Amino acid sequence: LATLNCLLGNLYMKLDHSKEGAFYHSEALAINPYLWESYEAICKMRATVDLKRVFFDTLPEIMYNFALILRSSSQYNSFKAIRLFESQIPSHIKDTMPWCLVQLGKLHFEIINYDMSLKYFNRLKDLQPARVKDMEIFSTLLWHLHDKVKSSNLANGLMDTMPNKPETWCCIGNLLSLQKDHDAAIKAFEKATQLDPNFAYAYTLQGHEHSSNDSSDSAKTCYRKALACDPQHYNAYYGLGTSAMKLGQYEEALLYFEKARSINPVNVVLICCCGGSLEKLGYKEKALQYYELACHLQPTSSLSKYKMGQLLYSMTRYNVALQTFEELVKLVPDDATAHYLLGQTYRIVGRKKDAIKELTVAMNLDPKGNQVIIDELQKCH
Amino acid sequence: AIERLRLWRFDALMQHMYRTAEYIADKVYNISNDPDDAFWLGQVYYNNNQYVRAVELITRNNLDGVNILCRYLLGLSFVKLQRFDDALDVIGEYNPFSEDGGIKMESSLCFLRGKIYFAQNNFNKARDAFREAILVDIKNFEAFEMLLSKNLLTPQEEWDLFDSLDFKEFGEDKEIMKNLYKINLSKYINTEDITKSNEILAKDYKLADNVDVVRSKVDICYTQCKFNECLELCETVLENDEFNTNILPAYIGCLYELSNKNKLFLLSHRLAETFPKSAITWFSVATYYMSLDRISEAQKYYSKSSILDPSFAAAWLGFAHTYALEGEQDQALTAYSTASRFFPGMHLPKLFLGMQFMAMNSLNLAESYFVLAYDICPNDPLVLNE
Amino acid sequence: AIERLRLWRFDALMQHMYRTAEYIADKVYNISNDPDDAFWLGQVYYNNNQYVRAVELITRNNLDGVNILCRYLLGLSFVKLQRFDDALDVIGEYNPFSDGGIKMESSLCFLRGKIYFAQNNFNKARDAFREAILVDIKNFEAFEMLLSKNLLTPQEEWDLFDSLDFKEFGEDKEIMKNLYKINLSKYINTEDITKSNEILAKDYKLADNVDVVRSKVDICYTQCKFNECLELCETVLENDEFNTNILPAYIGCLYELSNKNKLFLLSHRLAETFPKSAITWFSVATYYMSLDRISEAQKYYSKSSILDPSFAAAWLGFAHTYALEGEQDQALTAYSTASRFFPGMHLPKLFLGMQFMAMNSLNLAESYFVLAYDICPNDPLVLNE
Amino acid sequence: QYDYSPFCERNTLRESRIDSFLKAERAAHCLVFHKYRPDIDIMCSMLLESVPGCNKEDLERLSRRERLDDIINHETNALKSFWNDSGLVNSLQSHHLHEEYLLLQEELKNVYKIKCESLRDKCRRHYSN
Amino acid sequence: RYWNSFHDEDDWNLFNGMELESNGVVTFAGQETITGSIFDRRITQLAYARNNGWHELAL
Amino acid sequence: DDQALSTIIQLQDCIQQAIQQLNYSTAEFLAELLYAECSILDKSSVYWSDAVYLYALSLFLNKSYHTAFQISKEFKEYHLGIAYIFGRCALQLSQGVNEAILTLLSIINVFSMVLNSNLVHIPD
Amino acid sequence: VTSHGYSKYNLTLWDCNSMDPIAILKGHSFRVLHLTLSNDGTTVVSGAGDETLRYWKLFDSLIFDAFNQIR
Amino acid sequence: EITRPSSNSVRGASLLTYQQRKGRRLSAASLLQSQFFDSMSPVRPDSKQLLLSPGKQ
Repeated sequence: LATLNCLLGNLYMKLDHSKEGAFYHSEALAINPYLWESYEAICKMRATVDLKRVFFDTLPEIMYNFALILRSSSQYNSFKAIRLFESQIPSHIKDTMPWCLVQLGKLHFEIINYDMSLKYFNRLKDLQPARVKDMEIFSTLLWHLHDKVKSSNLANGLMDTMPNKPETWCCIGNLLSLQKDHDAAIKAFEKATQLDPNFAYAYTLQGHEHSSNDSSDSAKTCYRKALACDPQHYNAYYGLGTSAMKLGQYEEALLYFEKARSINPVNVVLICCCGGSLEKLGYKEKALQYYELACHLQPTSSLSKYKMGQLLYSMTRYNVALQTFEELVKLVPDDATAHYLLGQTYRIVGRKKDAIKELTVAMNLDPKGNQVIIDELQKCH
Repeated sequence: AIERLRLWRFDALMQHMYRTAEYIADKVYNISNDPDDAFWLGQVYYNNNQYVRAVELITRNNLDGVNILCRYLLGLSFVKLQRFDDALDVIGEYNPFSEDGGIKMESSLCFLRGKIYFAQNNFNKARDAFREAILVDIKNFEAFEMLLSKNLLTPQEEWDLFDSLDFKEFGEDKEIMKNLYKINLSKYINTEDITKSNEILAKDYKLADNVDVVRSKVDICYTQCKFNECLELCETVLENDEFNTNILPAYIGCLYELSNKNKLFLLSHRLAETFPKSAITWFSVATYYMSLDRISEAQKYYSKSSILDPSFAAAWLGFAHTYALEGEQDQALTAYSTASRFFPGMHLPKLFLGMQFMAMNSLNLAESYFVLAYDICPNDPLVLNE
Repeated sequence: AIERLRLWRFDALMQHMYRTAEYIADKVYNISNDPDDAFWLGQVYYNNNQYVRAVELITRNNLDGVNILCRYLLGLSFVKLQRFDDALDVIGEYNPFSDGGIKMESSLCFLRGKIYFAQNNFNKARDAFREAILVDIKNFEAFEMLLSKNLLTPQEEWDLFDSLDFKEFGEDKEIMKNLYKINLSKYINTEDITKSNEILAKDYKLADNVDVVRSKVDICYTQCKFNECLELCETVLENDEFNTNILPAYIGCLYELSNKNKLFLLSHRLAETFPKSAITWFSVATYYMSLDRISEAQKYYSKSSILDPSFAAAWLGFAHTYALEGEQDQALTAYSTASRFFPGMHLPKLFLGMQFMAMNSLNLAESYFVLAYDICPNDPLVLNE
Repeated sequence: QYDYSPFCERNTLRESRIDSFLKAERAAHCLVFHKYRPDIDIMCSMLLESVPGCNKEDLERLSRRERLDDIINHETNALKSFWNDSGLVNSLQSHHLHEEYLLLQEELKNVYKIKCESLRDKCRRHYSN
Repeated sequence: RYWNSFHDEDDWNLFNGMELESNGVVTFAGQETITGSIFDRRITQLAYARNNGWHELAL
Repeated sequence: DDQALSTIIQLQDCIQQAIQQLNYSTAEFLAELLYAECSILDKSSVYWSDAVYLYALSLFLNKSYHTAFQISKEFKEYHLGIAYIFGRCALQLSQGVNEAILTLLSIINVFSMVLNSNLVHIPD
Repeated sequence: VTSHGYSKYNLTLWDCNSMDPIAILKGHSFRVLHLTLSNDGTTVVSGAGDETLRYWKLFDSLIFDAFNQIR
Repeated sequence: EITRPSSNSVRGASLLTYQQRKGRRLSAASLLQSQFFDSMSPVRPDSKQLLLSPGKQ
């Protein structure tokens, strides 16, 4: 009378609703704490239990630490789990454990830190060359790195070892999308989901490729299929919100962006998209709050600082706008439009000596729009 | 014993006996885990253009940070490999040591930090880095020369920096090293003092006709447009060293002003047959074309010289001149703006941009740029005339 | 007074501040006006990748006749400047002479040998390298360069190793002799190399040395113990992946194991690491020919052969691409030229005999299988053929 | 001094990233902890604590194995479930709640359909795919 | 052509279709495009790499 | 050390219990954890062999035949159950059958290292 | 491209940079008066009394960095 | 699209030559590489390069 509750949970997860299935998974954990599959099932949702009473009321402590790691990863708070990996889970388990390597690499990849995830679960790939499960994360990381040789290595190896696994065809499609082609990548994801349904990531990549192909309806259908396969997946929600933004209807765009942000609170892109939706709706006061949260949440992010400065200049908080633009330039000098706001703020404050240099930089960056920069120089003196 | 192997390795390395030197260095390292021997092995790897192997040698054992010299070698290998992020990582954003008969080790690290910042186009931080490097140890000269050559400081600020630093370390050689450093200082300010100093250095000591003293004389004449003496001195020095890159820009400018087409063609061919990679040769060919009224074609060769070597004022300024000389006035402004932004600290690009703003008959912006230029350079006939 | 400036110049060379190094060298040379200072300034110019300045400065006042080191530096500058006849004229074709450091006569003789090797008169190169190694044994290049290109049959290499004396080393000769013994050819007297390997491994903690590991890999390569190459050179390549000496054996033993993923990864990393080395393009050619795409292997072996003429692996792979392409008339001349360029190397002769089998002229192939078997009594290829 | 060993196995991190990670980490923890350093501290009846979209009352119902104003109460309540306790809904003006609500069941109804052939013709799909 | 004969193979290949724009943005032609800002040292090495280096999609 | 053996034994009973029911992912994670933990202990001790056999069996059960095949190929000689997993993987993939033959012939001939054990699916 | 009428009933191509015609298009029973350009600049239309529509074919940033972080 | 010209000599045809005194370079590995790619060519390598050169489209 422990696996029956797990079966109940699984059938509820699969058919209609997640709430009753998570309840029965919790009951199964009550009967026996060593049903890790139930913990993975509940962690697939954003659902948690009180681990202290589950695992207590050094093996139990190790299991409790691993449960906390998974709960934090599901809750998208990578910082605490990295710290526990630092303190608990000693090295001779941490490095050898393939699943710990999977989770650690996914955690580091969730943060903008990219090279370290590559190193960690590249060591994983070295340990288990035939591992296929959870390799779409390597595919996505390699796409983000804009690197082709290691993606080709991955694709060739997975094609040689498992011709038929969905992850393999997904990686092939990601490589095809990376190189130049989109329709071949779409065909790739279609075969990948044809061989194995319920794979929401394939549908998400289908929708992304369709959106990049300027086909709104197909991308929407792919995203809805992804949501049907998986109720909780922020990637497809973000894709739907971007599609709504491109269509101009800001209400369902804000709806989708907020729904995506709800399950992934720490992500500067989602925060910025929600803030832009609020600004389109006109809620200037509330839009700053998310942008203010985003800038403090992660510095060295061009979009968050740019939107912060744009909004402050819109309603004239010049004192903080000047410093946010100054730091924006410090963390990156190649922004063309940003230096324009730098110069506008400098002239409005009344420091012509910095304004002249800044507008000179802006003129250097934008040969085409130099005439408007020239006009601002005329207005400078 | 091991000392004999160490000295043999050193002698082989000095003698460009690369295989034997690396061989003995590797074995003296394997014999004893002394990080100085690892530094020597990394030196041998660096010398034969094998930077990645030295980097991986110094990183594999994490022996960097234990001793500073190997850290410097690793940082230098990284900046040679253009992986500036990791070089800044190993060296540090700022000075970590801020509170033998050789250059102090900490000064070299700060010089490398300044060079990395200069490569990253962070001129404001490169300036303070180079200033701190020259202030910490006066034995160093590379930071001083880089600052003077790349014009990261205004001439008044350069003179203030020179006066601020002392010469207590040299001791007996205090006056001669003061004069030697004073040779390289920027002009436009109290040049008579430099004349007196090089005159003292000429007859009192045996350095009467050396390369840098005559280079300073040529620079003085070129600034004062004494082109006859410019050509005379440049010839009597080039007759000795035909490919001295320190004087070639001034020599080429002198020949352009004198319109000695035939001598310029000789120099262009001689440098084309010998130094095709260096941007000096292509600058010479471009100015040969410029002397023949070939602005449209010389644009391409100025572009080539600029690409083959960044941070070269001559090439980009000549390119902007090719733009402004004949028609197409619209983007000469953009070219001069690029010159001003990418080459801060020189009054010449600002003055040129203001001059061009005058040429389009826009007045207030020209006045603003010219007051900026006068702020940068107080003593220059061109800016005050404009 | 000059000594402080000399120490400053030496430190400037040490820290790779070449502008300061040239500055101080020029100042000290102008002060002292002695040829050693000119040698230091010429070395600074050489390190600064400006050879013309160095050669001009040395030749200006005709210093080559004053010291023995300035002339050597001028000769080396001419060598890397792609001038050979005048370099040899300055140094002299023959021997003009027939404490730490090494004797300069040995370095001059080695440079003459390098000039001869560049001029393709190989017998004179053998003579020069033998004279250099017999005159001085500290010049390890006179040994390694001689043995690397297989300029001589291993038998006379062993005889010259026996002939040369390690006495002047004294206390360090006990390791220097074994260490030099390690690097000879491996086909003959194989057991002694193994005993020397254990001798180095014990009492000297040199089992971790890369050279001992490389010699072990070559031992395993010869007897065709290919799995042992893979394991050992994978153990050492993890510590250093760009040891140019070790890579050819790894490429060979990888190809024999017939795995394409590891070779693809290594070759693609090496292509972006050392674009101008022949080793990386040879690796690319091996990858393509492991993938049976012979047409591209043709070009990517031609590039490697052009980049390094003394890279017999490239020649043999080129002839292999010819043989596998389908036509054999040209591959005949391929193996002929490969045999002629590398006398004393049995493998090109064996491959030529195998092509002779392919074209059905056995009379000649008898003789080359005999000469190949003269040196390789136990290996699968000879006996099978 | 602030420990940064787990963030990058490389023993040395450039100082700009040290402040970049320290500033980012404290803000992320302060968001979760409050609706200081990471290395000093990492700490702080039905088993089921929480499920997405369920209020406390839904949990008690599980444990037991089970007009304008009124619609506005149903207006907000549905968005309480869908947005996982989002605080911006109280800042939204009333008439902006209507259109997002109309699109809510519309997109939900589309999911219900998604979540829910001759022999000659139906063979082609397998061959063509 | 006369003054262009003084090139190395790779250097000329780099400069075959090189065009330099006024603002400093440089476009490099591959016989892809290598549009980027000049005066940073990395871009030229990257053009060198994609010029003489080996790149293979490998299916 | 006093509690170190207890944790390994408890983990072994947990994997046997999980495999007894049709619960395989939990068995996968638990076998992975035991295999990772047993790394410190020397190859001579039985616990490493039992953990490797359990991990290989769990990998074979989860349709991931390639990983089980590699893991069993690593330590095929140590335990009989590892050889059994090697044979099953060889039949499923037709790779390295000859090594399977050279192992199984020796193990069968010798019977009529570690040969007998109390674990689940120990072949007769 | 310029229309023509009452003289030759043709069309004339033009290059304003170098002042040199390239090609001439004819074949209209009545004079050509109506012309226009396509979206891509390739297709051109002619209007003339000949009831013909002749179609020729003569021709053929870190904000996005933040977009491409989510995939 | 023009490829790189080798050398800059424009001597062209001439009845009499001054510089030419009969002399040959020693055979080196590049030469045997060159004579090899020539073995498969029924025409001169220079003519082959001219034909393989792409005409302007």
